[PDB]
Amino acid sequence: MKYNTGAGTVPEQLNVHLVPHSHDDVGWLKTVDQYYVGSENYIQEACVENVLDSVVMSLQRDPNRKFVFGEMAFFHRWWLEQTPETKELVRKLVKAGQLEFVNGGWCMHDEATTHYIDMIDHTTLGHRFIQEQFNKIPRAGWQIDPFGHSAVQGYLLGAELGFDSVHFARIDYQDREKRKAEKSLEVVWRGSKTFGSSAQIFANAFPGHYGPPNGFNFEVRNNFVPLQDDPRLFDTNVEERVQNFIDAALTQAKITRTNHIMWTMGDDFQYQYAESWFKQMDKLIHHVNKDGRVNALYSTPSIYTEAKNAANQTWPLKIDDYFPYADGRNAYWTGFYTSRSALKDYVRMLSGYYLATRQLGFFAGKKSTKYHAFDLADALGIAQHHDAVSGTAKQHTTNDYAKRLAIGASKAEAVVSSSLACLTSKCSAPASAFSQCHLFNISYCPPTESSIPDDKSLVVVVYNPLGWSRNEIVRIPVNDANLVVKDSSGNKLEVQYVEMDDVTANLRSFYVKAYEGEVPKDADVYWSLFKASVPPLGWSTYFISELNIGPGDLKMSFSSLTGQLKRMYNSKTGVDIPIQQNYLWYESSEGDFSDYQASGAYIFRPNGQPPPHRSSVTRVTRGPLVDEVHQKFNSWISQVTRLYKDKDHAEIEFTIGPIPTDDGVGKEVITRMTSTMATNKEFYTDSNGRDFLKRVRDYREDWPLEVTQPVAGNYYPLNLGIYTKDEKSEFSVLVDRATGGASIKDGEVELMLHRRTIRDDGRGVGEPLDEQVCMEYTCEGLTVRGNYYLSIHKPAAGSRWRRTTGQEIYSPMLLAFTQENMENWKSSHSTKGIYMDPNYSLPPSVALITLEELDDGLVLLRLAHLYEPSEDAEYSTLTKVELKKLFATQKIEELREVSLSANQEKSEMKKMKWSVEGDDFVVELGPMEIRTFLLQF
Amino acid sequence: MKYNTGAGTVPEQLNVHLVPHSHDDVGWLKTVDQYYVGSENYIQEACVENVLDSVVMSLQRDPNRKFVFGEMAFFHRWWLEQTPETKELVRKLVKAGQLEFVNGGWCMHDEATTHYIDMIDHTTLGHRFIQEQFNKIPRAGWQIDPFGHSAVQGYLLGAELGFDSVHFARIDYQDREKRKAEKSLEVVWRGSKTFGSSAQIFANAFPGHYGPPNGFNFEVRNNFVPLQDDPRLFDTNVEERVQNFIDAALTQAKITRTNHIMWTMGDDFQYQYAESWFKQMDKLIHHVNKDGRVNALYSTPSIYTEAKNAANQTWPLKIDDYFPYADGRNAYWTGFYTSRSALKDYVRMLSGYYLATRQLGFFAGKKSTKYHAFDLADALGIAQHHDAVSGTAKQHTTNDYAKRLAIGASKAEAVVSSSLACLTSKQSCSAPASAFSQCHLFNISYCPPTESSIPDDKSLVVVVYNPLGWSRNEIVRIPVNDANLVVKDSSGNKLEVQYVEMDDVTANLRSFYVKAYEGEVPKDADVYWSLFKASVPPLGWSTYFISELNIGPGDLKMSFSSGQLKRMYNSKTGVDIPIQQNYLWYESSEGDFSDYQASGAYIFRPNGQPPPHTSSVTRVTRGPLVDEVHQKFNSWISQVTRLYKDKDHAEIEFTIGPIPTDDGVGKEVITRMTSTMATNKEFYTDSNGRDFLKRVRDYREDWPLEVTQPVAGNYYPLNLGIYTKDEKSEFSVLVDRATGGASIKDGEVELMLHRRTIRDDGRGVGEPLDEQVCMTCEGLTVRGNYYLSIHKPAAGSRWRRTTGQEIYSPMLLAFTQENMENWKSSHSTKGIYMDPNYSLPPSVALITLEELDDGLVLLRLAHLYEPSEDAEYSTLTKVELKKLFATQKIEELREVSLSANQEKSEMKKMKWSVEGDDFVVELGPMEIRTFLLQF
Ligand SMILES: *[C@@H]1O[C@H](CO)[C@@H](O[C@@H]2O[C@H](CO)[C@@H](O[C@@H]3O[C@H](CO[C@H]4O[C@H](CO[C@H]5O[C@H](CO)[C@@H](O)[C@H](O)[C@@H]5O[C@H]5O[C@H](CO)[C@@H](O)[C@H](O)[C@@H]5O)[C@@H](O)[C@H](O[C@H]5O[C@H](CO)[C@@H](O)[C@H](O)[C@@H]5O[C@H]5O[C@H](CO)[C@@H](O)[C@H](O)[C@@H]5O)[C@@H]4O)[C@@H](O)[C@H](O[C@H]4O[C@H](CO)[C@@H](O)[C@H](O)[C@@H]4O[C@H]4O[C@H](CO)[C@@H](O)[C@H](O)[C@@H]4O[C@H]4O[C@H](CO)[C@@H](O)[C@H](O)[C@@H]4O)[C@@H]3O)[C@H](O)[C@H]2NC(C)=O)[C@H](O)[C@H]1NC(C)=O
Ligand SMILES: *[C@@H]1O[C@H](CO)[C@@H](O[C@@H]2O[C@H](CO)[C@@H](O)[C@H](O)[C@H]2NC(C)=O)[C@H](O)[C@H]1NC(C)=O
Ligand SMILES: [Zn+2]
Ligand SMILES: [Zn+2]
Repeated sequence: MKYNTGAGTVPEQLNVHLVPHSHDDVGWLKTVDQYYVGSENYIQEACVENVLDSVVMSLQRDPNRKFVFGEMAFFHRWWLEQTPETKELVRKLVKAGQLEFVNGGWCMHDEATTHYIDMIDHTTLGHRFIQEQFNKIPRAGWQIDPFGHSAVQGYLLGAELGFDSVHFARIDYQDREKRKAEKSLEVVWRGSKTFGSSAQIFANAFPGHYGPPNGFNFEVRNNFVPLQDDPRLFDTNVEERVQNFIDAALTQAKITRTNHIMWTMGDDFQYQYAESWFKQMDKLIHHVNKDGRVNALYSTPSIYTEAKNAANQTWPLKIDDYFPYADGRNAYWTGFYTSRSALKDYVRMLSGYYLATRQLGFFAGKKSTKYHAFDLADALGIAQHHDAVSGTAKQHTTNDYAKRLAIGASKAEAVVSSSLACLTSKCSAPASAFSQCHLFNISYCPPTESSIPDDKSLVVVVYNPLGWSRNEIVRIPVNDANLVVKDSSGNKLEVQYVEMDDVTANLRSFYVKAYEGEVPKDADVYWSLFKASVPPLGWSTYFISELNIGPGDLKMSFSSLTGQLKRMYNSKTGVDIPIQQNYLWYESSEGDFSDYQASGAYIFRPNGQPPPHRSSVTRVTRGPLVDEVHQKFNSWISQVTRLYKDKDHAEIEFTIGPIPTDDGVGKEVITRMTSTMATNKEFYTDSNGRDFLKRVRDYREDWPLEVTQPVAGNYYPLNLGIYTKDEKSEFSVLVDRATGGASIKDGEVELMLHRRTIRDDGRGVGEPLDEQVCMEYTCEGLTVRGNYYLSIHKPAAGSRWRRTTGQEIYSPMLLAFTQENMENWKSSHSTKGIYMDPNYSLPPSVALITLEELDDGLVLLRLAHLYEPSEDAEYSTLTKVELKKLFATQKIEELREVSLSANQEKSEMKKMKWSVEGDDFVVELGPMEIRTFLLQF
Repeated sequence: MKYNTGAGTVPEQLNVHLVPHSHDDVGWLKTVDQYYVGSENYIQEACVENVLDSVVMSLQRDPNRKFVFGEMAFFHRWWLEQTPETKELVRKLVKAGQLEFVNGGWCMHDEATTHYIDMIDHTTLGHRFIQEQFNKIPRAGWQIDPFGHSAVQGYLLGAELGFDSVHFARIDYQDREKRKAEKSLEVVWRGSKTFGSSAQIFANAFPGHYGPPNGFNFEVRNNFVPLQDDPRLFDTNVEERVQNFIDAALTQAKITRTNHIMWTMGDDFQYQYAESWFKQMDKLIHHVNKDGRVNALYSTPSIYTEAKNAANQTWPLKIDDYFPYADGRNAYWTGFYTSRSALKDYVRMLSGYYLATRQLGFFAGKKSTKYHAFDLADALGIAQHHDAVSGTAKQHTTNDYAKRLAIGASKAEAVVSSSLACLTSKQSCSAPASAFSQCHLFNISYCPPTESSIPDDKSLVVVVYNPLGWSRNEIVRIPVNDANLVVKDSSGNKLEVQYVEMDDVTANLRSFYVKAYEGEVPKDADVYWSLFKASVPPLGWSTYFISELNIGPGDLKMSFSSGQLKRMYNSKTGVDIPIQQNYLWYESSEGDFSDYQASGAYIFRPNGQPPPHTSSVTRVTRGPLVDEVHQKFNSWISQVTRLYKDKDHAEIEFTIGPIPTDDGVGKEVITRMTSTMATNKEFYTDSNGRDFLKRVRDYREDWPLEVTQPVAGNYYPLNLGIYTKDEKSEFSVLVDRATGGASIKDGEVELMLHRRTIRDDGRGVGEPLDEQVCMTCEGLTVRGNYYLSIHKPAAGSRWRRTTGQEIYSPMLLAFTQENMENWKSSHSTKGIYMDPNYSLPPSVALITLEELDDGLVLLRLAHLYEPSEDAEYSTLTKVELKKLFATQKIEELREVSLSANQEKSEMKKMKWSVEGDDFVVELGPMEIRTFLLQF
C-alpha cells in the first residue's frame, strides 16, 4: 500500500506535529564511547551508532519522513566512520530537510553549573561542523532534559544564537500545574533585563515529558500495539488506533494555545531500529488523516514554531529563569549545584587554561586541532553535558570524563610550553622548553622544589591571559630559605616565606600518589611569595637564586578563643560590618513513611532538623605579602583565611574531607557567613556567570509558592558569585567553581561546598554520591580544596569588584619554569613583552573571552562587556576596543562580524515577531554585549 | 573504513561459513499473524515484518552480505504488502544470491505427526511461489527445529525435492555424543530401503543448537560485546574478538570433517534489526581474515554443502530415521506424537476432504484460489508447522489454527457442493453452494439434512462421491428419526437396511459439542442410525433415495466375555489368536528426587508406577450390516467395537474424556492389545504414512542405547499404523490421525489416544496440556477410530495399504430433498470421470489432482507398496492417463520434480564417497511421479 505521508498543516483542524527524536546523553550511565558503540548494554540498552545508521536508512525510504538530531559529540564520531556514499546520502537528507539539527552543540549542556564561555565554546564547535558540512544553521534550541533553565540560556544561548525557539520538558511541578491551567506552557521568554524584547525567544515547556503519549513508544522489542491495517490478516485495528491518537491529542489541545501541538516521538537512546517508529507513524499519519477529525504530520520543532508564530495569537511573557527545579514536594534538584565539586573545579580550571592555550597558539602560529581525536575541545565540550559537570553521572562515567580532560590538558600544556618558547625567544620549539605545575593546590611542583645548580637560576615566566594589567602574588613551593627573587631589570624583590602546614603535607602524600602513581619527595619546607607585575596579554620574567590581620586597607578581626571571623572593615572606604563565618552541615534525608525521597546527586533534601554546627586558630601569620589565619574546625574541615597585599578581598581556602559517613548519616557541608545586614529576604546570584538575578526567599514570581523545603527551595546555582546588600553595605562572595548558594535568613549567606550521601535519589543514576579515592588498597572519602573570596563595599561599588575579580579568578596567571643562567637567558630571550600595542589595555569593562585560530588564516575573536546597565557608574557605559592596537604585531586584512556561534553573518540575522501580553577597526560595546568576529591576517 | 566482506573459501585454512538466518515459527507462543505484525510482544518479542524489512535493507547495503529465509507463509504475507520498488529490490537480491530460500515450504513441518501428502502440498505451495516470482529452485533443506527426523524427510522431502542437503539441530542426546566422538554429525543419509543411494542426501546435524557460538548473538538491545575497531574511540578490542572467534571455530573443527564448518548466525525471530548482526559479521570477516589464522565468509547452507562435496572426504552412512528424539535422560519427546488428538484428527479429515475438493473443482472447471486470503491451502499449510499439528503450541495459538482450518473448510464445502450440482446435472459451472447440504459432525450424531422429516412426494437424495481411483463398497450410516424408511438405489430396487439405536454416550456428546461448535443447542437427539451399503465407481458417484459370545457378519469373528475381548479368528484364512484389549493410563511424572522433568505437551515421562487399570458390556447388537459391542470401561472411557459387513477388520471407536485431573494426577490414556504372539521385541511403524520401519524394543542401530525410559523411549509416531508378526500371524492396527504407538512387551501393542497433564515440561510453550471445552468448562473429550485385523504372514500388507487409503479418503455425502422421479429427470444418478470400466491398479493412489493457474493441471500418482510387501502388488504397474481423463483430451504433458518446480529430466545429483559402499505412466514400488498437464 502507499501511505499519504506528505501531509502538511491544515487551517481548521487540530494539527499534531510528530517530531521523531532520540535523547542521546553524552555519557551518564555509560561512557560516551560505550553509548556510541553500544557496549555494556547490561548497564543500559543504548547504541547511538544504531540510531544514526537506522535513521538514515529510514529517512531514505520515504522523503516525507523527518528526524531531529542534536549532540554533535556523537554525530562527529559517527561521521568519521561513514563511507563517502553514506556521507553523500546524509548531505542529501539534510539539504532536503529530512534530517534537521536542533541545538547543534557538541552536547546538550547543563544550564545550572556551566559557564557561558564553555557554553559558547562547545556550541561553536558543533555549529561550525554543521555549517561546514551542510551549510545549515540550527533554528530550534533543544533543552529537553536539563534540570531547570537559566536566563542566559534563553537570551544568549537562545536568541543570540539565531534560535527562534527553545524546547524543554523540565519545569517546577507547581509552576507546571499553573501553566497548564493558564495555557502558559509556551511563552515569549525575555531572559535579559538589558536586552528585553530584542533578545527574546519562543520557549516551549512540554506538558510532562519528552516522550510520546502513552501507547505511542514504538521501540523495537517493546510491547506496543502495532497498527494492523492489512485485511488479509486477522485483527485489523485501524479504528481503535486512530481513536487512541485522537484521544491523546485532544487532551494535549486543552492545555495548549492555537491549533498546533507537538508530540516528541522518541525518548532516551530510542530509534535503535528507526523503522519500528517510522512504520507506525507512517500508518498513523495516513489513517488519522483519512479519518479527518484531527490532522497529523511529520514535523520538526522549527516547523512547529513557524506554525505557532503564524497563528493570530498573543503569548504570555516569561522573565528571568526557571530555577530552581523541583518535580515533587520534597524533591528540589539543587544538590547537583554542588555535586562532584572536584570535577566542577577541574572543568573551570581547564576552561581558563584552554582560553590561554588558544591565545598562545594563535600568537605562535600553531594550527587548529579542534577536531582531532581526544583534543581538549572534545573533552571540555563533553564535560558541559547535563550529566557531566553537573555531577549526575555514574562514578565510572565521571572517571572517564576526568581521564578525557586530563588527556586534553596534557596536549594543551605542550602547546603552551612550545608557544612560550617561540614567543619569548628573541614555531618549532619542543614542549620540553618549559615545565608547568597544576598541583600547587597540594604543594606539588617538582620544577620549583628542585635544587638550583650553581651559576644558574630558576627562570619563572609569567603569562597574563587578561587584556588588563595585573599584579598578583606568585606563590611557589621551595626548599631553600635563602633565595633572592630578581625582576627582569635586576631589582631584588620583596619576598615572604610561608611555612608548610600539616594539612597540605598530608594532602600531598596521599593525592600525589593517587594522581601520579608514586609518593613524591619530602614535603617541601616553605612557600616563597613575591608580587609579579605583568602586561596585559603578555609576560614578565623573574629569576630566583640562592586577633587582627590585614596588610592593606581591608581588615579582619577574629576571636582569640574560637578563632572565628568577627568583623570585616575597610579603613580607606569606611565600610564596617560585624560578621561571623562558620562551617555546618545538613544531614541528608533518607526519606520516611510519608515520602521516601532521599537526598542524592541531583536532589538536596535535608532532614529539616537544624544543620549541625569547637574551632581554633592553629596559626596567625603576618608579613608584607600576606597575613594568614589557619583555622581548624574539625579533623575533616580546615580553612586558611588570607589577606594578600593589594587585594581588595579575603581569600578563604577550604579543605573539606573525608566526609565521615560510617555513622550512617549523609552530610552536605556549607560555609555560612552571618551578619546583621537588613537584606530583606533578597539575595543576588549569577546566570552562567553573567547577569545577576534578584532572588527572594520563599518566593516565586510566576506562581504562588507552596513552601515545602525552606532550605532546598532557596538554593541557586552560582558560577560567579552571590551577594547581598542593605542601605549601608554590600557583601559579595565569589566562587572558583560551580557551587550552590543561598540566603536562608536575613543578613546570612551560605555556600554548599561538598556532599556525600549514603542513598540514591531515585532519578536514574542508581548510585549514592559516595566519592572515594583509593590505592595495596586504602580508600577514603574524597577531599576537596578550593577558594571562595569575600569582600565588603559601599552600595554601588561592589559591582566592579565582582566583575574584575571574577575575571581574574577565571583567568589566572600561567607560570612556566626552567633552570638557566640568568645572563645567558636574558641574552637569548625577551624577559617582558606584550602582543598588544605597548601601553594599550582593554577597557576595564571588557574581557577578551575568545581568541582562536581556525582553519586557513581565519581567527575567531570575541569581546564581552562584563557589566549590566546600572552596576557601575563609570563602567556600565558604552566603550570601544581598538582591534588594531589589540593586534600590534600583525595587520588586519579583513574583519567580519558574525553570530555568537559564528555560523551566520551578523547583519543577515532575522527575528520573528511576537505579540506578547503586557507590551579603523574599532568595536563599540554596550553593557552585557558580546560581539563575535572572524579576522584575516 | 571499507570492510573486506567479499571473502570466499580458501583451500589451506579452516573456513567458517557464516549463515545468517531467523527461525520464524509459523505460530507457537503467538499466532501466525501476531508473529508477523509484531503484536503481543509481552508473550514473546517477535516481529517477522521487521525481519524481512530490515534484512532487505541490510543486504542492499553490501552486495557480499547473505541471508537465508525459509517459511513462505510469512514471506507471502510480507510480499503482498510490499511496493513495486521493494519487490524489484528483492528480485535483484535473490538473483544475486544475497537472499537465498532454504526449505521454501509454506512452513517448516513437523516430521513426526505429518502425512506425506500434506508435506508435499504445502511444500509445492511455497516452491511454486518461489519459482514463479524468482525463477529459483531451493537446494538446501532446513529442518533446524523439528523434534526428531523421519525417513521420508530424508529421501522424499529431501532428495526427491532436488535438495543436496538437509540441516537440523535436534538429534538424540546419546546419539549426539557418539557422533561428536566419531565425527559423524554429518552423513550421507539413505532414508529409503527401496531407493537406497538413488535418493540420498547430505544430512548435517549441528553440534548443539541452531544459534551462534556463545558471545556471537548480535540481536539489537542484547548484551553482546561489539567489536570496537575505531582507534579514535576508547577500548578497541579487535584482537580479543578475533581470538574469541578463532577459539569457537577450533572447538567446532575438532568434531567436524573437512576444513569447512558452518555457524548458524541467528535464532528464534532474530534479525528484527538486521544491521545489528551484519555490522558485527562485516567486522569479524574483515579482521579475522586480516589475521589470517582462519578464514571467514558470508555463506549459505548450499554454498557450505558445495564446499563439503568438493572436499576429498569419505562420509559415514545413515539409514532409517532419527526417531525417537530425547534431549536428556528422562526427556523423550514422544508425548507430542499424541498431544492434541482432536486437532490432529481435524487436520487429517480436512486433508482428505481437500484432496476430494481439488478433484471435484478440476472436474467442474472451478478457478484456483490457492493464494487467496484464508484459503484452505494456507490454513492446511500452516497446520503442518512443527508446533501446529504436533500439538506443541499455546492453547490460544491452537484455537487460531483451528479457526483458520474451519474458514478453509467452509470455502471447500461450497466448492464441493457447487461442483457436484454441476457435475451430476444431465446437461453439463453456475450452481450455487446451496444446491447440496453436507455434514461433518456425524461423530456426535449431528446431521440436520438427514434428521429432518421428509415431505410427501419427496425423497432424501443421497449423492455419494468416491475420490479413490478404486471401486468401493462401504456402509453409509446416517442419523434419522424415522423407523420406516426405505432406501432405493438408482435403478429403483429397495436395498437391505439395518437400524441401529442411539446410545447415551453419543447423545451426551451431541448436546454439549454441537452448542460448542455451532453456537446453538440442536433439536432432540435422533432416535436411530440408518445403515445401508453403498457401491460407487472409482472417481465417481452413486445416488440413493430415502423415503417411505462371538460376533461378525463376515469371515472375521471376535469373541467377548459376557465384556472384554478375548479372541479374533478368520475361518476362511485360518488365523486365530487369543487377544485381549483394554484401556489403561500412565500417570504423568511431575518430577522426582532424581530429576525435575515433568511430562507435558512435548515430553512423555510416565510416573514409574505401572499404568493404572480400568468394565462391562453395555450392549450386544447383531444385524446383516454390522455386529457391535458397546463397552463402558469407566465414566470417562467408552468404546464401540464394530464388525461391518464385507470389512476385513474390526473398527474400534473410542470416546475418551473428560480426563479427570482434580485428584492432581495427570493421565496419558492408552489402548493395549495383548496376545501371545512371539514378536521377539520387534514391531513396525510407518514413516509419515509411507515406508514401514522395523523398531526393536530398547535398541538403537546407530549407538548402544543406555535404557533410561523403558516405556517412553519405545514410542514412535504413527500416521498409518503399527503391526507385529510371528511365524503364524500378522497383527495390524491402523489409525485415523497422528498417534503415538509402541510395543512394550512381546505380543503386545499399544496406542496413546489422549493426554492431560497438570505441569508444563519446560521446553518453552509454558502451558500444561490441559485441553478444555467451555460455554461450564470440562476436559476435552476425543472420539475416533482405530482399525485392527489379523492375517497370515505376507498378506497383511495388502489390507494395511488398501484400508489405509480408504481411511484417508472416505466417501463424500451430499444431501438434498427432492422428488425421486424429478431428480432422475434432470440428473445422472451414476457417473465416473475416468473411462467406464477403467480403474487404477490396486497398488496405485491418485494423491494429487488440481487446477493451477492458466490451464495448468498438477497430477501425482503414488505406488503404495514396498518391494517386500505383496507378491502381486509389489510389482511394476502402469496408469493410462488417457483413461484417467476419459471426459477430456490431453494436449500437453511434462514430468516434473516432486514439488513441481523443476523438469524431471533436468535434475542433477551430487556424488558422494560413502563408507561401506500413449501417455502411459509406469510406476515401480514406492514411486511417486508428478506431472503438469494442459487440456
Ligand atoms: C467431531 O468432528 C469434528 C470435525 O468436523 C472435530 O473437529 C472440530 O470441528 C469443528 C467444526 O465441525 C470445529 O469447530 C470450529 O472451530 C473453529 C475454531 O474454534 C476455536 O477457535 C475459536 C477462535 O479462537 C480465537 O479467538 C477466541 C476469541 O478471541 C479466543 O478465545 C481464542 O483463544 C483464539 O484467540 C486467539 O486468536 C485470535 C485470532 O484468531 C486472537 O485475536 C486472540 O488474541 C488469540 O491470539 C474459538 O472462539 C473457539 O472457542 C469456542 O469453541 C470451543 C470448542 O472448540 C469452546 O471450548 C469455547 O468455549 C468457545 O465456545 C464458546 O464460545 C463460542 C463463541 O462465542 C460459542 O459459540 C460456544 O457456544 C461456546 O459458548 C475454539 O476455541 C471456529 O472458528 C468455528 O466457528 C465458526 O464456525 C461456526 C459454525 O461452524 C460458527 O458458529 C462460529 O461462530 C464461527 O463462524 C465464523 O466462521 C465461519 C467459518 O468457520 C464462517 O462461515 C461464519 O460466517 C463465521 O464468520 C464470519 O462472522 C464471524 C462472527 O464473529 C466473524 O468472526 C468473521 O469476521 C466472519 O465474517 C467452529 O466452531 C472444532 O474446532 C473442531 N475441534 C477441534 C478440537 O479442532 C471434532 O473434534 C470431533 N468431535 C469429537 C471427536 O468429539
Ligand atoms: C584423496 O586423498 C587420498 C589420500 O592421499 C588420495 O589417495 C592417494 O593418492 C594417490 C592415488 O591417486 C597415491 O599417491 C596414494 O597411494 C593414495 N593413497 C590412498 C590411501 O588412497 C586420493 O588420490 C585423493 N583423491 C581422491 C579422489 O581419492
Ligand atoms: Zn539527558
Ligand atoms: Zn521452531
